Parts: sequence; C-alpha cells; structure tokens
Amino acid sequence: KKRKKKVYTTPKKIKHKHKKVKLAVLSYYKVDAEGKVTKLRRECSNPTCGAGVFLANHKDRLYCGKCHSVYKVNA
Amino acid sequence: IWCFGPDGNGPNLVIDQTKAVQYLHEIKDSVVAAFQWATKEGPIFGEEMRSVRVNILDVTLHADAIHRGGGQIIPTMRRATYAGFLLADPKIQEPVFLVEIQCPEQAVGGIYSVLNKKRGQVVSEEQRPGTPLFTVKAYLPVNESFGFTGELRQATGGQAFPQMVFDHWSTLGSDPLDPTSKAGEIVLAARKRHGMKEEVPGWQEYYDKL
RNA sequence: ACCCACUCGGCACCUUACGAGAAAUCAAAGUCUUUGGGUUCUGGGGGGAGUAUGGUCGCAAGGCUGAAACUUAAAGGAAUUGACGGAAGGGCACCACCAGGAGUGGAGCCUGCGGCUUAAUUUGACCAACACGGGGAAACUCACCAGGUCCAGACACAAUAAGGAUUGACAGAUUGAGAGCUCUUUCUUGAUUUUGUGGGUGGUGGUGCAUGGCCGUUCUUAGUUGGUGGAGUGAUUUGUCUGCUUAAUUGCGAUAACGAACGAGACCUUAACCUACUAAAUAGUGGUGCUAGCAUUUGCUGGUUAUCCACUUCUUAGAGGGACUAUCGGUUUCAAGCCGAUGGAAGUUUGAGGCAAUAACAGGUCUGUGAUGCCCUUAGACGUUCUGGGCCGCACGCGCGCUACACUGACGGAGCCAGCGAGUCUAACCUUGGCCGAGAGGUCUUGGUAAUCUUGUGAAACUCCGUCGUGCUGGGGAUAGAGCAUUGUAAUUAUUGCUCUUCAACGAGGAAUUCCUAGUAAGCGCAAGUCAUCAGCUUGCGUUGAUUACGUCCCUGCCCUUUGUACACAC
Repeated sequence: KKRKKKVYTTPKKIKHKHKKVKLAVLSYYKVDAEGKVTKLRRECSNPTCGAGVFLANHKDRLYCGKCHSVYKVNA
Repeated sequence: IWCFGPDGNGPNLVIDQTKAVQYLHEIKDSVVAAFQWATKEGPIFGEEMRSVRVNILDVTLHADAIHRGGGQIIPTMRRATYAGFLLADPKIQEPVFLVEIQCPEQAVGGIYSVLNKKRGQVVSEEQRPGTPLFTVKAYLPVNESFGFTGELRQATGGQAFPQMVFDHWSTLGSDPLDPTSKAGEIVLAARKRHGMKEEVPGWQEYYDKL
C-alpha cells in the first residue's frame, strides 16, 4: 500500500477571528447629566439569563447572546 | 520525488502516478540509476536535458527482483524515457547572453539592427539616464555576435564601444525531426561532430503497442 | 611332477606402524630439526602460458628450448560436518502405493486468489497461500475514495492579552446536513484560550529482511546432547551400532565404550467396564402405596419427597478397582518381541487427543496488543471523528465448498429415537403455553442467571403406505418477476426468510489429483463461533454406517548406512 496526497478542490478554509470590540461596554449603558444610568439592550426574561445579558439587536427580532432564545420587540 | 538526474540536480523529475504498485521499494535504487543516464546524454543528438519531466503513470514488474534487477532495469527504462520525451515533440533550448553594450546615442540603431541577425532579438531597449551611453540586453542564441565592432562604428561616429556578457538559456520549438527546420539542421553539425546516425530516430522504435 | 625345509633373484601381497607424513597413506614415501651414503633432473602462488618471439630438429603435423607485459589473493592437497546425486543398499508414511471406498476436476451455485475494471474495488498469504487473517464487511468494522467536522497542540518558553487571549452563538446565506465551518447584521463567556519556538502526543502509517511474543513448517518423524574413556595434530568421531525388533535412538544383542539426560514413552484428559463404596425433587425406579382414568381377571397412564416410603441398576460424579498383552501353543539364537487361540468390558501405544526435544526457516504476523526501535507525518492532519460510496464491481484461469445430474429417486401422508451447547435483571437473552397469521412473522403470558424452563432440543436420513413410471421427467433449483415479514435509523448494488411464477446446464464426468483401514470413510441432522439480521464456512456433537488390506517401497516424499562431490548462499 502506497498512499497519496489529499486533493484540495477548494481553497483553504480560514477559522473566524473574533470581532474584538474596543470598549463596546461603554455603549450598552447611557447616563444623564445627573449620572442616572439606564440599560440600552433589553434583558432576557428567562431566569437563567442575567440582569445585564443584553439581548443582541438584529433586523426583526432580539437574540439573547447567552440563552439563545428569540424575542420580538412588539411581541 | 526520487532524484534529479543528471548528477541528482538537473531539472529532471521522477514523477510516479503509481498508486497501487508494491515493488517500488526495491526498484527505486535502479530506476534512478538509469534515469540520470538518458538525461546526461539525449536521444536526438546526445547532451543534457533541461526542464524534462518523467511522469511514471504505471509500472509493471515481476515477482522476484532477479530479472527485475539492474540487468533488466537500466536498458528497459533507457527505452521508456526515450519514449515519452519523444512523444511530447522534443525541442531545442538555446542559451542566451546578458549583454550590456556600451554605446553612443544611435549605436543602438546599429545594435538594435545587428542584434536580430541570426534569430536573436532584444529583451529591452533600456539606457543609462545620466549619459547618452545606452545599454541593451538581448537574446543571442550563442550564435553569434562576433564583435560587430565595425558595424556600429559605420553609423554613429567617434564613441562606439561594444562590450557584452552572458546569461541563462532560452527555448523555441523548431520541430527537429526533419533535416529541414532551422534548429532541425543545426543539430546536424553537432551530429556528425559526434559520429552517429544522421537521421533522428522517431518514437515508434522507442515506444511499443498493446 | 609333487610334498616338506631352506637359499638367491623377481613381480607382488597381508598386519602393525615402532618410524614418517598435512593426511590419505607408506615396509618404503622409514634410518630427515637427534637435519650430511653417492649422484642427475626438476619446482618456487595462480593466471598470462607452454603463449609470443628467437633458435634448432621435422616433408608437414609439430617437437625441444622458452619469456614478458599485465592481472589476481588466492589457486591447490588430504581429510571432517552438512547439503545434494537422473548413485547403491535399508527403513518409514493411505499428507505414497497394492486391494478398494468416497470423491474433486466435468453442470450450476457459494466463496477465495489472480486478472480486467473502477474513486477505492484497502489489504497480507503463493506441499508450508487461495470458507485463511476467526475476513458470513449496509453504517461501524475499515485500513480506500468524494466530502464535512475536533484539537484529543500534553509540558516549557516567547508573543498577544481584563482599554479583554479568547470560545460559543439563535436567524439567513453557504453548506450532503438542524457543522456559527465560514460569511451576513453583534451578543455570551473570560486568561480556560490564540501565534510562533523547542518537546511531545496520536497514527489498521512503512519496515516481520530491525524485533519480542505467538503460530506454522521441517516434525508426528524419532531425533538431540554433554561427562568420562578410546582414535585422530585437528576439525570431528565412537558412544548414538552389523543384525533382529518396535509406532518409536522401542528394546534384545553385538561392543572402545561406560554410565547418563531431554524427546518418544512415561504424564494427564476424554470414552467404554464395575448390579461394588457414597449419595440424591435439578436423575430415575418399585410399591392390586396415595388419587383418578382407561380396557376389564390386573395391564397401560396422569399429581405423586411438595401426596408418602425404599433404593441407586439405568443418570450424575468423587474415590478407587480393572489389562499388564493375562493364560495355552508356535516362532526365533535362548531373546527383545511377533502370531494364533482361550478368557476377558476393554488384547491396534485399548480408543482419541493434549503437552511435546536441539537446531533453525530471513515461513507469517508492526493490520491483535497502551508489545516495540528507527523512519514518515502531526493542524488544509496519514491522528480523531460524521455523511455517502467500496471491499460484492466481471471478457477470463485456478482453488475450497454446497446443490444436484435420480427409482437404493422424488413427492405426499404417517411412525417417529440423541448428544455436545447456549440462554436476560452489570437487561431485553433463551422463550413454553394460548391467540392472530398460508407463510413469513406479530401477539398476551409462563419458565429459566440455568441436570429443573426452552428441552425427551419429537432433527434428518430411516421405516410404512400411496402418487410418479425412463420423459433432462414430478430430478435439478440457476437466473429472473411480483408481493408479505422481521433486525437495523437505513435492506438500494436483491440482508435474510417467506408466497407464487421459470425450470437453464447437468444422462455420473478426459488428463490429473485429494482423503481414508472400524464405530472408520461416506450419507444425515443438530448445536456453538460469527451475530442487530446474515452459515453454503467452521469447530464439536452425535444418527445411519461400508468396501478392501493387515502389506510394500514400484510412484511421491522423509530418514539411515555406504558412496561421489570442484557445492556450503549448500543443486
């Protein structure tokens, strides 16, 4: 038995590098002149999600990020 | 990859497509023994091959290595390489020069004209920016700029001054099978300088049938 | 003439070697390292080469004389061991034959190897491969191919990095795919991780000609060795054998051998004997014993330790006993044994195995192993995985098997007797009985972790009765068509089984060749390994059960003695 090279009919596949956000945490909370802060992304209604899980925005729904549920803005 | 005959360095490769053959192990010693022979001297007129590739699609062998040994390996592949290299229309490649002819303004007019005299040509019509001393690189099939040291002096005046240098090869296919083609006849001079058959053997005698 | 006894000379010969020799050998080849009787010739490693040339002699053929260049580290002698002989003798073996049996080869089919073919049709093996790798492969297996995935990058170092190294991500697209693989819009986690450098790690990757181990073969033959002693300078040899005998280097006996050892044997296991010991509801038997039925002069059955008792002959299994060739006759040289008869369960090593000597083979196996060196690779992975395909493809040859080619048969009905197994609760195994169902199967339950339930495995040949009636026929089931079921997610390149439709070659087989001498081959079936399903395979078990011969070395091999050898890689 003599082996052979594995043919590549397609170019190489590149593993995705994570989108390293730079201080995007500063863009999830908004403070007023008195410093009163308010969340900008909604929270997950499932108990095991977190008080700052900050459901990711999308085109026509709301994806959690951790609990991997689906939310609708107008429900 | 096995070897690079001649010398184990020449641009000749032992490519195997043999993917279901067992006895490649004990023949790689003597397959490479005669692969460098057919590339040291050639079939047509007997010199070094260059950019010649051997693509062993398949090999048929014996059970034991006795009549599959050196006595029956060197000759049999000395007719197998002579087959493929002749089945792909063997051609001629000729060395050229790295000339840089120091010259006046219009000596190029002499140079550019005397360069294309014997199938030679020009790479580029470059020049020195700082002076009207132009410098030209050219293709010359080593045949042959015997110093034209008079010809460029017959056009320009009092500064003509040719000096040249040497470079790598260059290839053009002229179909050397018949004694009519231009490179199919230069081999004739080298042929009788060797003292063997005038006619080039075709691939029919070096290649068999089913 | 002969006989006897001498003596000289000659051809020789027999023993021993005191002696010699390298030894074979020698009475001269002795009186030679204790070297000198007289004398002539020749040789100085092998080839080149008795050659070139010169010379001489010859009618010539050629003779006599006779180099060198170059080339080589051996050529050669004599014996030893082995190997081999189309050398001789002698033993052994149904892996050889005689007398026979059954076949295989011929038809079909299963299956293996080659070959052709493909993407792969993975592969190793060539008496001692070829129903072998437990290899009856859908996925896996699996080692190949077209693909998609994970890092299973230990450890150390450097770099990146909480102003975040990073991983995951629902939806679309891509995508075989409900892989966030990666893209499309941006959330989760948090020094777990990412890049490189060294080090690994993994690999059914290669190397069995690097190996261990294992296994097979030589070799199922009877062979192997050392101690002391004898011969030789020695390697070696005798012992270990002329003969007879044995399956046997088994013994008797002959002996420069003696006493030994391993193998064989001895050993053990299985099978048959034991009315004797020991027993028993997981084994059976007897009881006009318990109860009941049957038919009625009384025999056959059902629940009988749980409805009792008595026992171990059948069954089981412990301990043993039994044959050791026992007795009688013959044979041989008394003998080792052998042959026949009697008695005996057993008289073939009682049967059959297991283990089985030194030495090896480049026998095979790294593809059994987290046995294993080296080498190859290690992130676009040859590692690991998931989908699908392949291992089975098909002008062809060979091997091993199954089915058959028929009347000592087939078909149908009926009678109807085993053993060796195995089986699930560390779970879907073995399933009884009843039901559905032509079948295939499905079904509710029962029993079994097992001498108890499958199971008296009620198996098949066989037996009886009937149909067929010489028609390749009702033999044969090949290929193919349609449907029904189970296992598996998945049956397509038919899993398999079942139903029906088709009855192809095949009228018994050429060379050749296989195996086999008594519970034997062969006919017949069952169990088990395989296994989710698949048994034409195979191990075992049994059922029926021959012929022929108790031998020979002609054929084939093996071994021994002698012999020959220029071989030792050993024809």
